[PDB]
Amino acid sequence: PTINQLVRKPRKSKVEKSDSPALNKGYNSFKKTQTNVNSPQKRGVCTRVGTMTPKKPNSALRKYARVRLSNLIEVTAYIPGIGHNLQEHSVVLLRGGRVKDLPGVRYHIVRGALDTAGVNDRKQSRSKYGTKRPKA
Amino acid sequence: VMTDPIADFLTRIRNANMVKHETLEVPASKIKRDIAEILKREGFIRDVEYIEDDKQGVIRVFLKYGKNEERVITNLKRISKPGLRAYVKADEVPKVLNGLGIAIISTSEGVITDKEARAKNIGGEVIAYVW
Amino acid sequence: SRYTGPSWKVSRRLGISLSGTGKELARRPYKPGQHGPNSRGKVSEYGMQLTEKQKLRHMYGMNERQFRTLFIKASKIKEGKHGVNFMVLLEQRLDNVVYRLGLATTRRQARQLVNHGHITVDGKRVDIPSYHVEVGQVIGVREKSQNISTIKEAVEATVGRPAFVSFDTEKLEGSFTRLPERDELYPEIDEALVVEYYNQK
Amino acid sequence: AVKIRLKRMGSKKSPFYRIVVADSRSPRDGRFIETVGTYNPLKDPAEVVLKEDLVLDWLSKGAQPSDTVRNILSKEGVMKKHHEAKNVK
Amino acid sequence: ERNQRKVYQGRVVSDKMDKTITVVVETKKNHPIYGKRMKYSKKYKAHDENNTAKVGDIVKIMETRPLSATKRFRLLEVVEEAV
Amino acid sequence: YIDPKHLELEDRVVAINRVTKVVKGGRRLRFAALVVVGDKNGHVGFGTGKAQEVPEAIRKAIEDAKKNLVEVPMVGSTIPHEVIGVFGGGRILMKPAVEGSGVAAGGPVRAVLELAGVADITSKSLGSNTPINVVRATVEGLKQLKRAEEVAALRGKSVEEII
RNA sequence: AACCAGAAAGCCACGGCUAACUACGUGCCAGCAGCCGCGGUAAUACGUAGGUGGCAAGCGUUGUCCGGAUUUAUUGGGCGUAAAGCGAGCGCAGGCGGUUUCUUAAGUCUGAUGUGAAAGCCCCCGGCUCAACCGGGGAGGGUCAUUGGAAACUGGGAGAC
RNA sequence: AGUUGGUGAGGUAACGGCUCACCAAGGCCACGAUGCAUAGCCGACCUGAGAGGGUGAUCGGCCACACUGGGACUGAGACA
Repeated sequence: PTINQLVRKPRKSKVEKSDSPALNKGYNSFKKTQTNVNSPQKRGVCTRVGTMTPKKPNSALRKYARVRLSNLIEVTAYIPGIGHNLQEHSVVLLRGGRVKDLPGVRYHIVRGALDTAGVNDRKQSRSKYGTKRPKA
Repeated sequence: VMTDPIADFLTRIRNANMVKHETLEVPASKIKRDIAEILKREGFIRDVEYIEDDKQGVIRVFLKYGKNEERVITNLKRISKPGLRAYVKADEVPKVLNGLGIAIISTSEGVITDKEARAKNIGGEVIAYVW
Repeated sequence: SRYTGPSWKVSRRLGISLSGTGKELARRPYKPGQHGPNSRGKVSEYGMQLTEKQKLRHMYGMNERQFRTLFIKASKIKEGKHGVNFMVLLEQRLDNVVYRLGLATTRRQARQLVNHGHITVDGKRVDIPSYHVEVGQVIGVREKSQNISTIKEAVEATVGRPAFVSFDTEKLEGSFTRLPERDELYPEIDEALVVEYYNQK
Repeated sequence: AVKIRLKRMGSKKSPFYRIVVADSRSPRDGRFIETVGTYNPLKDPAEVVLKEDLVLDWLSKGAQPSDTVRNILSKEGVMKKHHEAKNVK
Repeated sequence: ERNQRKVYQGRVVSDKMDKTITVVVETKKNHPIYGKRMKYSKKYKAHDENNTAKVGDIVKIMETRPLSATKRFRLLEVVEEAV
Repeated sequence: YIDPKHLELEDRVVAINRVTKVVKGGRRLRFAALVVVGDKNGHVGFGTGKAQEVPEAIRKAIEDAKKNLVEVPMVGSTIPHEVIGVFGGGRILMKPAVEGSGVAAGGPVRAVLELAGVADITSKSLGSNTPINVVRATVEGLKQLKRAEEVAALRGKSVEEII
């Protein structure tokens, strides 16, 4: 546009979004207040754990667990690794990361880091999945 | 309404050069003559001659060509167009194509090229490039 | 960490002596690994510059958090080819001179010597291997206990002395004549590849 | 209450001081009015640098150097020059 | 007395009040990002103890000292009177 | 213009893309080729071609490119001044550089610049990223380099007066 | 000064982007992935094994800000059919203006002075066995304030076409 | 609606609607008043070719608060 127009026009931008809102709590104590808390994780209680089915063209039975974050917002997360110990009423941590072959979940918990037990067999990439090195 | 005549002069030269004919007529005035002069010393314009009747006009300009039929002046461009005038201080003097070109500035002591500015530590308003 | 590799695999892989100057070339033609005795696809552009850098490094045994700083130190001389001046600066490190002074036939042996306090410069004891040896400092030998076999043995291998090193056999004194330069400095690998690799760093 | 004194600049064990004429309320290494040379206690003999003009006016206008700076000014013929050029007029 | 104040020139807007006029200075500035010469204005307030100047007139003033709640300038002379 | 072939050459197969055509039945695939040629001294060109198998196609393209060669006037292993070349979406910017710095330019244009015998230069693609039009735009850019001598002769005065 | 090679290496990854490959195991289940996408009987993509590559007292994952983004285009984008000329006029305010003489000097360039704390980034020099670090000395930053010049350009005044 | 200006008085380290009595109807706003919402400000740090963009934790300067809200005394200096 003519320079005189931008003089009399702001010429704004298109501020971006976030990929994990529940990690920036909409505060709740004592008086239910606003957000500055962009943590790298939070925690919650497993309100129920089950399996669900993905979308085409994949095929599996993904294992998930619905949780309730401390900041009073509901979230349905995912659990990695082969097998687990999660059941109803269990505290666990939440690590931010999306999973695409399944819709509705954009967080998944971290293995071994809390009440949840680490995977019990892996021998190659035990950093993730929280498995302590085998010392025979 | 003709609201910027120096731009018109440059555009006329660029047109008449791109099609490759040889002469050119423009209504004359103060500064157009001066930039014509400047463009003549540098080995860009073959020759000019001033003719006037009762009004503006008319600077006739005979273009210049290479012996092997190739154009010497290769482009043209105005800088401090109206609506947004452009000035430059002595430690900012532009320098087109690492010397192979020139630019033309309106110092408080006249209209000169750019090297002539840096050899004097002056600023002013820049008219146009050429190379 | 400093060094574990058995010094063939590094030598065998990139394909430069590194630095026996005569390879141990028996199955060394092809790179290490069970997938060595058969060729594969071509090496990518990125792969080429990576080979270049990794080859420049192991010739000296340095970290990565340090190669970078060394590089950036040279980026300010304001004279000459950035890669050439880097290469120069790479040669003024102590262990290099010790090796160039022929007091040991390997950079590792030179590290042992200069690292267990066995020598000095200008008289005073100095031990950190990466010391910046300047021009015109007469490195000594700390002759308290200079009667080790290897010390005198390696000096007996007076094969050569580059044209910037002056050194006697009796008091084991050496020095540095002038600044080295590309044509005589460990041909030939390349400088442009590295000086590029630190733009897509 | 202007009163010239010292100011600690060293890091963890090796101190360093620079003589700096400051108000008396301001904290040890807080603000000041201006610097007047420095002095290194480490490496005996203590090495010292001054201006010998700023001081001969900041005392004349009135200021009370504390104890240590008084020593280091006496060893430099400062106090002597002051007491000489003033008690006589 | 050894120096001066911020003598400004300007033309009068409205002088309904007693011993008090309302000068408006005006000047032009450059945009922060672009280089276009915008222009804005100020409205000062002066004190003329005899209601000399009248509307639409050019005058020049000088800053004096807090002389009211928001009235702190002095008149000097009607440079170019108008009608 | 027409440049002969009496100097050494260098080749680098920049890119190939298996291309198909449909005909009643199934599809039939060809393999094109895109190769530039130079002598790393200041003479460069590129060509193309297609055949049923890749070595054949690259041989064809190689034989093609050797009939288009350009000059690339240089001074001290760096372009003589700043230039911009554009061909159908191919914005390509080039500026001189400091000695011993190193070329900082994207893939396809790197192959051109190198085989022309360029040592220190900078660039930045702007828009198109097709391995063909980029090359065309590059070569167009190079075709635009002026020269101190040439300008000295063109304009009246002589060089060392045009400074 | 004495004694001992003796007490002292893990982590991620290897289909393409990207550097580094083959067995055995499971068979659209288990599972993986940043994006393309892999898994229904000979999987370099899933799991273990053995090799290889990158870093190394560290290594990976998450969260956040700038980059690559010329994807808010002043430097630096566009409007026939891809998102985009208001259905068309009249017009206060505003933005921009024919040619020439004299004038003024707001905008413009330029000179002197004050001033822009110290510590920071940078340049030179120096001290701890080198390095961080520490020390001395210099520049940089104003759209600032005062004061002196020039008169081409734009603006203000008296003119002529 | 003490709002804006004036005459007079009182008051303060000190000018002044700072406060009082009387008089006249002014003042600011599209060059963003009023309102709503977020934040202590600066030397600086992070990134960037550069223009810029984003942060104001360690160190220095200033401002403001002392369980929440009022008030003043002693004093050169506090509403501590």
